[PDB]
Amino acid sequence: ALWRAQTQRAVENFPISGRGLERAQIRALGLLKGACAQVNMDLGLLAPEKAEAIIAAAAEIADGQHDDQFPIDVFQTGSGTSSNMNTNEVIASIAGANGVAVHPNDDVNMSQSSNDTFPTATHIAATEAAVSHLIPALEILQDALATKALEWQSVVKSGRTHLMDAVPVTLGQEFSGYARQIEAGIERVRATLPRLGELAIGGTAVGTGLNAPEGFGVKVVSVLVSQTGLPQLRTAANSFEAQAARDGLVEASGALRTIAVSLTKIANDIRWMGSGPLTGLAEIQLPDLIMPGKVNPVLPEAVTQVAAQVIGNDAAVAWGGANGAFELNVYIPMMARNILESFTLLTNVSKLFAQRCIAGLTANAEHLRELAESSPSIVTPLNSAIGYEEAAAVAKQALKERKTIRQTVIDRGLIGDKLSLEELDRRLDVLAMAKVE
Amino acid sequence: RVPAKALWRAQTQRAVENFPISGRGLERAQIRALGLLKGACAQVNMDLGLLAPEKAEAIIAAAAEIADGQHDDQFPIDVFQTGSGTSSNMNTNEVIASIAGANGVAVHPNDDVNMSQSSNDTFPTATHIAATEAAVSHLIPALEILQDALATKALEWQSVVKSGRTHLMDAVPVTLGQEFSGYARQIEAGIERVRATLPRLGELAIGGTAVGTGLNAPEGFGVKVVSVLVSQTGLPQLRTAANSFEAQAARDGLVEASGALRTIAVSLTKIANDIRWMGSGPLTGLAEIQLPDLQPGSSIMPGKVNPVLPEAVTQVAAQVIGNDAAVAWGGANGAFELNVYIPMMARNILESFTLLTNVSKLFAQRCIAGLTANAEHLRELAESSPSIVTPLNSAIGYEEAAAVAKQALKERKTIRQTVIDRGLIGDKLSLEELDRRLDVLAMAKVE
Amino acid sequence: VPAKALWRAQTQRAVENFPISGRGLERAQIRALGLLKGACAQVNMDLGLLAPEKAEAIIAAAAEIADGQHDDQFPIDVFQTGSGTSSNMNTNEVIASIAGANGVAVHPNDDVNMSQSSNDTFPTATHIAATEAAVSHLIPALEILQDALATKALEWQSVVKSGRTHLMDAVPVTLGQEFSGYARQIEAGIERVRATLPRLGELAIGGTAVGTGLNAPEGFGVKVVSVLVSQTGLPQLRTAANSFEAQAARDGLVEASGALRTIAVSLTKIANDIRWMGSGPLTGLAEIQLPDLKVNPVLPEAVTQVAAQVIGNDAAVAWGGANGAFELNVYIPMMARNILESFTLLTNVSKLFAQRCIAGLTANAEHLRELAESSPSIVTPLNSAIGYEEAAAVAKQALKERKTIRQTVIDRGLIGDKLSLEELDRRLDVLAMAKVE
Amino acid sequence: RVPAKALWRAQTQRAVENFPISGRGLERAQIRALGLLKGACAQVNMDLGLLAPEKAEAIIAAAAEIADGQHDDQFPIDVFQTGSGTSSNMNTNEVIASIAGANGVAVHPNDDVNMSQSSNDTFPTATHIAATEAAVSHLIPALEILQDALATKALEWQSVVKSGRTHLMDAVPVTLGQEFSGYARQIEAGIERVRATLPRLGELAIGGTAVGTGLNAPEGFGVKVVSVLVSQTGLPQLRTAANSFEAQAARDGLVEASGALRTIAVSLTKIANDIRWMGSGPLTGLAEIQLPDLMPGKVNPVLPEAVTQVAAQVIGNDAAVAWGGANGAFELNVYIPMMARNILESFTLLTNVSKLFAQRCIAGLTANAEHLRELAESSPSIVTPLNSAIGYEEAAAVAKQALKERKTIRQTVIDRGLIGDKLSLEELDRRLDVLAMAKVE
Repeated sequence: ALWRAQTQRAVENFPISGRGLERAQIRALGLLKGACAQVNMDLGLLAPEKAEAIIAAAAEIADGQHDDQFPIDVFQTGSGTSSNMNTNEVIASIAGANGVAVHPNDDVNMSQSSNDTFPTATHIAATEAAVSHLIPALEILQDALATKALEWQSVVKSGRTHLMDAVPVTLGQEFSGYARQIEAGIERVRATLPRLGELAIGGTAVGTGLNAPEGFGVKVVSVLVSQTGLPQLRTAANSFEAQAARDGLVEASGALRTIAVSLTKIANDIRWMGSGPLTGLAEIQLPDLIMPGKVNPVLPEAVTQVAAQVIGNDAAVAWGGANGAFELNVYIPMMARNILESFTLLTNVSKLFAQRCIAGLTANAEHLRELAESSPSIVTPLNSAIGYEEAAAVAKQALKERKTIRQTVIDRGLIGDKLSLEELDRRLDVLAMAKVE
Repeated sequence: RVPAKALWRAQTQRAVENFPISGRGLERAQIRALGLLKGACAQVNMDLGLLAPEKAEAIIAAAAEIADGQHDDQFPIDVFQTGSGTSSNMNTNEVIASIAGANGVAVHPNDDVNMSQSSNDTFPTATHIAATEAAVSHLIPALEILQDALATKALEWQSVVKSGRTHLMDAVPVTLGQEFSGYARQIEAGIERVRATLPRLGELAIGGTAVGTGLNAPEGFGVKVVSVLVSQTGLPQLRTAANSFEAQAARDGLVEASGALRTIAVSLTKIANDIRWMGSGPLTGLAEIQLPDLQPGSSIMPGKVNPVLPEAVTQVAAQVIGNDAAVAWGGANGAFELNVYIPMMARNILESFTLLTNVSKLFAQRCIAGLTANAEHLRELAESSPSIVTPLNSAIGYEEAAAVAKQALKERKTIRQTVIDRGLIGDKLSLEELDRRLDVLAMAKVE
Repeated sequence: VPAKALWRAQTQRAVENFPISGRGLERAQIRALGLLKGACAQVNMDLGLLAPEKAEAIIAAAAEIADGQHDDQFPIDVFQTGSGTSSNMNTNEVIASIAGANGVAVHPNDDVNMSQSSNDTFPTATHIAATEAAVSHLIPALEILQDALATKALEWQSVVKSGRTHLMDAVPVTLGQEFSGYARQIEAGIERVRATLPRLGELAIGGTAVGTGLNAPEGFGVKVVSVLVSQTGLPQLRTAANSFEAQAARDGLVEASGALRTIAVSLTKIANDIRWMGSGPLTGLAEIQLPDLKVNPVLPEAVTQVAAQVIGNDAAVAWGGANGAFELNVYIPMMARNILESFTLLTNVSKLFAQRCIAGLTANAEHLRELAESSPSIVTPLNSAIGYEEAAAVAKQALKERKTIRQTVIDRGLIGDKLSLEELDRRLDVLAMAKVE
Repeated sequence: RVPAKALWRAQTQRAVENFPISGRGLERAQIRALGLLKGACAQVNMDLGLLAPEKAEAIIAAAAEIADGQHDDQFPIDVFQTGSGTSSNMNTNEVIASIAGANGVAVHPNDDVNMSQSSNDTFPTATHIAATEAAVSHLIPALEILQDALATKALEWQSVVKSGRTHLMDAVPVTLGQEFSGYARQIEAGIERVRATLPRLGELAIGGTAVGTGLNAPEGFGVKVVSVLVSQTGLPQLRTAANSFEAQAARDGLVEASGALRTIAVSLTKIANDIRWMGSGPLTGLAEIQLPDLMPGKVNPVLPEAVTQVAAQVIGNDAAVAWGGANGAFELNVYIPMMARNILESFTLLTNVSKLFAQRCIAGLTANAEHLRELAESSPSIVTPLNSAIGYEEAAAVAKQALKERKTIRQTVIDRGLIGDKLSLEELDRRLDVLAMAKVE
């Protein structure tokens, strides 16, 4: 039981959601307090006994030893002051228990304000989320899809446009498109990093840096980069923008929202291809997670639900981001919750979708080819041999009798001087029609 | 392999391994609703001679423990699970079977605990029970607390005249009471909006079984179960669905109810924003009212209170708006006989109910109730506005009235003092007539 | 100022100040402004505040506007001052010009705007227009759609097919049952719109600048509303419950937009099912045929795109709604644009969808029944005669040979002492399994 | 039955009758992109020897009239049409065929004007052309104008000290210049955000034909058409798609670009809200700055209201784009006309309002500098540097007395008799130097 009077009052003030800061947020706050103590010691402003104790307490917090010591609601003062002081109070208690007296404000918060610390910890968490969690999970997903694209490179089937019969494509081509959407997702997350990684630390109460030592922010960021291995962390381009607004969070959520849109398409196609068997498309078999197989598309359902959550969370992030006033945007804890949750859900579901659905998909190449070979969409190359009228009669009879176009052309007595069997086979070569590269 | 204290079994444990996505499971209220439903189903199956009394009574007793919140640690499955909520349905069946078994009665999770049921009709039923209970027993009473606090303050401030603001610019007089009666109306209308959703929010799918047809459930199963649920919850809002296909193919009642919560979020944002603006400064702001200090510390400095409750309220509203977008997205995307976005939709709507309930009460009791106004002063300020010179026109002419306005601003004085200063009291008008014409409380036209 | 222009100086300035979208008010918004100005002139006359000669010229000019004779006289951008003052003045100026050309001098502010402020006039016209749109346009179009769906539900009451849950094969239903579900969604949409009318019909008129009624006669609003009800035949129009709430907020528009948003969600499901039912034919479900306008499902596409627009419009309305300050919400023209567009799009596409898609659908009943009679989903009723192990084997062989369950039971030599042909047909009666009520 | 002056034909008239939904057709920029595309296709088909030069040149000339805005009245089909935009594609082919015929050359709308193209790779190409042009040639230049206006104020007001505000409550000093530098950065970052979407916004589907495979287009048709488009538009951002299937099965590039516009809306909401608050009152508000005007003065903040309403529209439009984007199926996303409407409108609104806001509001702002500095010098926030001279007790007593009497800290220190051997006037003025507290870099 390590927090003190201030945190206790915040517990009483905000019984709203019953949920507090997440592991990554507590980690970031610990990392930040350690870096600030280090710099304050480097500069000779904080006595080494005090600093080394703070640095040790902060390392415990960062390592996840005191997650039970952060009871404050997400829905707290919009600067995150409550959680800032929560971290200061906890560090002080730990230091004192190791027989070193430090003041939560004067020592643990030395050279800092809430207004620059809580957004810094938020951006450390979000940058770490993008770089060390989500991008690698997206690469796992891109690789699974790309591997399918290769495996199925020659697996010809019918295209569908407007949900209607269309000319041939391969499953490999379609899956290459999904792989590109996830590759583009990775490009989209990376494109946000130059601004997501900007940190407010050193701007103090209003962005001017008053009561912080010269270059405090530069030095803290330097320590943070070396401790996290994230070179994307950087001092803000403009100290006022970095505290008056959280636009980088709005930007990064936009990339996550685009990824949610891509995943909705990929997952929807996958459950449709797996549908039926009798009542559906029965094109592929999904891994099952006395009687015939009927696998529910549970992972596609989890993906599409996660995407809806990201859409909603993204709307909440933008709403908070728009509503800053003057020197401070006071929607930080709510914005932090939503973007970090979006990173988490997308990271975790992308890996599961790749590994326990995509990877083990199967298809019947022989059957899918025989079906593409049955489509009215492929009769066009016959027009110059048999005329538009016979071609339409062929298409009708093929559908009615449930035969291939080839077989119907044979059945209707069209093989002869104007159309040989080998010419028929050439003009109706559905794999060639897919134009595989 | 299952933990030793665990009352769940193999199907639940598989779902734990399949969906490690958010790390969050069903809320207390959803678990309670699953318990209530399973008890009521066992009661009806027993009533109808379909389930032997020894089995049914053990299931009913076990389901009551769940409903009473004794087993909230027995529901480990992620929110982001199969979209019908089958995993959570099975979780409930397994936990009930374990409880029954530990009491010496063997029951089958599917054949007995799920008798006459599907997951497709059970999970959306439990969802609508929880949402209806949230609206009726939690949110409406919290909104009533907030409405009453706003209305009490409006009466207290009935004669506290100040300048209106339109476009953020100086306007004619209003009272703080009048503005607060407007806030109270927004909350009163919020309650009306939630009540208007109840006829459809309260519809339950139970009895529709796998596809809405009621196949493999006894005739009138749904009607009988709903009757038991109404008796046990005291919620007469719970009813059988008007159409059994609509009630499974869609979750449109959740979308509708979320829309009401979204409107309330919009109202709360306006109310909270005004109150923190009125509290702003003191020196750089409007300094119209003082908010209760929720963070006092030892100090010999002038007071400066942060508007932490309006910040909590406005952040809650943002969350409700996001949650509402999430609900609508899941709601649109059903296919054929089943909408498979249920656990995600349930999570978002029930959270919006919880956040609004909790923050409305806090806002009412720890912010609204103790607001104070700077009143003799708000009045001096309204008495200084160029907005109030119009009623002088018919005594002194609009050109002199305009000069009065300009001089008042320049010398930072009341309109009244400026009229006196310019020597107009005499033949043009008496002091009593001036005071009648410039009575700013009267200009507010309090009803 | 253009020669044929009936607007004057203030309007031409607004034209120059807001070249933003290049779109002005819609016909319905212009009409409502005309109705309002007519009603105000009538009341001011009744009260002896406005000379009859002036009032009658204003009344006649306002009626021309209400009748759509001057839809070209309102050039101001939607994106104008957020009270809609510019459009208010635009109306006053146009009326003055019409009166003038009929030989009667009236002052746009002192006469046409007598007893009024822009702050109570523009939202009043907005709510008149939205109430009119709901009652006289949308609900009648939804009724046409509900009737078309219900008609199909009846026509197809015995058209048995397999259900689909998770997109996977399920026990029998009828096309008629599914359409009854669609009809209920639309019936419920009508209830939803009706439920918003008590607050959508609330009008701010009489509240003047800040909601107090300063500079309007006692009971001005009630008297104006009385005239409006009498002219429009809309009993839903009413004075606001609270005059401050009615000007400080536009919550009734947020509420009404929420009902439109729910209808958009319902229409998305209905249109999606219909285009899937009509898909293929070869590569899809081939359940029904859509009227031609292999037909692409162009009306389901128009419906789903309209619903997307309504979702977006609704987000804009809520954003405006939350952001009022003190005595006035200044997002009215934008909010009005979006809600009124959503009414119009839903009205027009609902009628088209009903009359040019739903009404002419045809069902492929034999293909539907054949599939249902071939489903492993229907073997359960055989258990009590042949055992679940044999029932499983029937299901497997039926799938392998593409035969009905019935024929498979015969083919496996099960008819005789185990069960008779009559008993087999009773147990496998798929229409009976749908349990039509 | 078709109107007399109409250059469209039967397929377009059927579309007019089929989709009477919104009553609104394509915008000028969309019609222009369709003409540009058709001209480029005819050029390439002629280059490849597939289209006779007389036909191709007639098509090229017609398409140029369309690209030049000469026939924006010939496109009557509703936005809410078939979701591939096939109807508008056919509308373009028919209008071109009519123009060619009026100029004495017979061409077939399908066989000639649509040669090598399909009903599914044309409309998304024209959409991405229009969106790329809008981003590069219209929006970014307008944001640069706004950035410059804000940056100019940041410099002009670099010494205009005032009190900071956090949580809406009094805070330590800043300058108006510093606050405006924050706004300028938001707009500069908004330009960075738009630029960041260009590698994917500029990808074009042309050449993929019906399903993305390029069936029935000549080898390299896409590459060749893109080269002509680049030369004609001067937009090197136009490029062939990385993956031809992704470019038709999805419109993810539009969702991405809409996200950047949404962020700009979020930034503009903050800047406009601050500006109208600064201009508020005069008596009831903050009265920090005076806005240009578009009895005593009381200017309504009309441009901040226009900006915040535009921002709301962009937010709604952005939701519509994402909803359409998510809902493709298999080889084609069929929400193209609706997505195009919304993203292109968001570009147009932000372009026009940004320029107006910059030139007709920001440029002419004036600051109440005396009142601002005097207020900063009156703040309890600035007494901390007195602690070491007069002690905590008197520093606090000074803050209280200053507020009560509506005086500066400086005058209150004098009034309390605190000037002596522990504190000179020169030292008092150093310690209470509010501009120095703003630490202007």
